[PDB]
Amino acid sequence: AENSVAYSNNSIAIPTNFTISVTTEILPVSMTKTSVDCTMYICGDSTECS
Amino acid sequence: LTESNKKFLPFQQFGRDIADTTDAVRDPQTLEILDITPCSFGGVSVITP
Amino acid sequence: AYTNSFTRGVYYPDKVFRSSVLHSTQDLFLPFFSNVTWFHVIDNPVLPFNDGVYFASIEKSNIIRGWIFGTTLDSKTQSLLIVNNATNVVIKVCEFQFCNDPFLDNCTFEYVSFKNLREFVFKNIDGYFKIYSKHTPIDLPQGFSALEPLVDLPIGINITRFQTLLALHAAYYVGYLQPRTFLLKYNENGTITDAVDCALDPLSETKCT
Ligand SMILES: *[C@@H]1O[C@H](CO)[C@@H](O[C@@H]2O[C@H](CO)[C@@H](O[C@@H]3O[C@H](CO[C@H]4O[C@H](CO)[C@@H](O)[C@H](O)[C@@H]4O)[C@@H](O)[C@H](O[C@H]4O[C@H](CO)[C@@H](O)[C@H](O)[C@@H]4O)[C@@H]3O)[C@H](O)[C@H]2NC(C)=O)[C@H](O)[C@H]1NC(C)=O
Ligand SMILES: *[C@@H]1O[C@H](CO)[C@@H](O[C@@H]2O[C@H](CO)[C@@H](O[C@@H]3O[C@H](CO)[C@@H](O)[C@H](O)[C@@H]3O)[C@H](O)[C@H]2NC(C)=O)[C@H](O)[C@H]1NC(C)=O
Ligand SMILES: *[C@@H]1O[C@H](CO)[C@@H](O[C@@H]2O[C@H](CO)[C@@H](O[C@@H]3O[C@H](CO)[C@@H](O)[C@H](O)[C@@H]3O)[C@H](O)[C@H]2NC(C)=O)[C@H](O)[C@H]1NC(C)=O
Ligand SMILES: *[C@@H]1O[C@H](CO)[C@@H](O[C@@H]2O[C@H](CO)[C@@H](O[C@@H]3O[C@H](CO)[C@@H](O)[C@H](O)[C@@H]3O)[C@H](O)[C@H]2NC(C)=O)[C@H](O)[C@H]1NC(C)=O
Ligand SMILES: *[C@@H]1O[C@H](CO)[C@@H](O[C@@H]2O[C@H](CO)[C@@H](O)[C@H](O)[C@H]2NC(C)=O)[C@H](O)[C@H]1NC(C)=O
Ligand SMILES: *[C@@H]1O[C@H](CO)[C@@H](O)[C@H](O)[C@H]1NC(C)=O
Ligand SMILES: *[C@@H]1O[C@H](CO)[C@@H](O)[C@H](O)[C@H]1NC(C)=O
Repeated sequence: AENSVAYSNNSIAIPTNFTISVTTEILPVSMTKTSVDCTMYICGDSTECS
Repeated sequence: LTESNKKFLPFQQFGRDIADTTDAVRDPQTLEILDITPCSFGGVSVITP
Repeated sequence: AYTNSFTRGVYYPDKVFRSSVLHSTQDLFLPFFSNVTWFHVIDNPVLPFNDGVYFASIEKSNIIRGWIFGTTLDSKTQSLLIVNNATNVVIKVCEFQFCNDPFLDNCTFEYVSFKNLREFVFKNIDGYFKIYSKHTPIDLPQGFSALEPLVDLPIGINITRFQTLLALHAAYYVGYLQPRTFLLKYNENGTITDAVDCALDPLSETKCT
């Protein structure tokens, strides 16, 4: 939305009331831990491929 | 090969896995369904000082 | 005449059991919402075979009894023949032409086995004749039915044309298969419950992607 602050060199704007806002912030920390095997993934139950 | 309980359709012969690998078979003499599992897992963890 | 296919003609592409997956496979399928030729029986013209035939039939007393296949069909080369004489099913590949028997008051291969809708898919792949079928108690109805394989034969002869056989004392539909990619939904019991034709509209292309 277009706004225009009414600026002049003798006028100020002071709040007379307030509000208390509780906002939410979501942050990732860790991810899934995985582990791999060579022979079970690549060949798998194969002696000559191992 | 292990005894299984999968509900194969009468025209179906093999069952396929997520990796499109053969997971279940049908024995051509006795029409039963057998699951295929790996031999043995090799990765064990060793906790030592 | 012509009529809409209405998402029919989906068969089982192989003998593989899959449970609760979405599988994208490319094979000879009937395209969705396509034109199929409608013939009415109160005529059996000679029609080509192309890459495969989806043959649907709406009947109540099994007027259509079988089909004849071949390239020339004039007792010159091998001509396949499927005949159901209401007791058993006879498969022949002999050259001899037989007239249709009214039901009022040399070859080396031979095999002996509106309320109804019978759907069949015939295709000849690497010299093997494959017949898939599905019979259901009922333009084609707009429902999804999976065609299970029944007949596999090592025939070998090329087939370029075909013709149906009527029990001359009901209607049928003929469509042609095309190489298409289909996304099939296998449920918990290995039954194809729904399918998506990947080259129909951009929404189904997005679904297949
Ligand atoms: C500075 O700002 C604060 C809050 O922003 C003001 O303090 C009080 O604010 C409350 C809430 O507005 C006033 O209480 C009553 O609000 C009712 C509306 O309730 C709805 O909105 C609130 C959230 O604002 C929801 O929690 C609620 O569930 C409702 O959805 C009005 O209907 C009330 O009016 C009734 O009482 C007055 C008397 O107070 C009568 O004159 C009316 O006719 C009617 O019967 C009421 O307004 C509370 O009144 C405010 N306090 C005071 C002292 O006014 C401050 O007022 C504000 N300014 C300053 C200088 O601090
Ligand atoms: C393949 O051939 C084998 C034969 O080696 C067939 O197995 C046979 O199946 C029949 C099924 O009726 C068995 O008969 C019954 O078996 C039960 C349980 O054993 C018994 O209680 C009955 O009294 C009766 O004998 C038969 O025993 C069995 N034979 C063997 C050696 O297992 C098998 O069915 C054939 N498979 C196909 C697909 O053709
Ligand atoms: C309709 O078609 C059927 C299918 O051919 C005809 O029935 C008879 O089917 C048998 C299938 O077993 C054919 O084979 C013969 O069987 C006998 C006994 O089983 C056997 O001893 C023979 O050696 C041979 O294998 C049989 O040829 C066939 N009968 C005829 C006359 O061809 C049936 O006749 C057809 N017509 C009607 C009106 O049902
Ligand atoms: C896959 O097929 C199996 C069949 O082995 C389904 O399991 C059972 O299916 C029946 C319906 O056919 C469910 O209803 C039950 O029917 C019986 C017989 O009519 C009736 O006596 C029971 O009171 C009940 O109504 C049954 O709950 C179900 N059982 C289980 C454990 O699932 C299975 O539902 C099929 N899965 C699909 C279609 O996803
Ligand atoms: C009909 O019978 C004849 C004779 O049995 C078949 O002829 C084949 O002829 C070629 C060359 O002349 C031979 O090499 C083949 O061995 C013959 N076939 C057999 C089975 O012996 C002819 O193909 C037969 N036609 C049909 C449609 O069966
Ligand atoms: C398909 O069928 C419709 C309706 O019968 C017809 O207008 C159209 O020309 C047909 N298209 C082809 C390619 O046969
Ligand atoms: C089918 O056609 C191909 C190419 O036209 C030919 O090589 C083949 O021999 C034919 N099949 C038979 C059984 O004659």
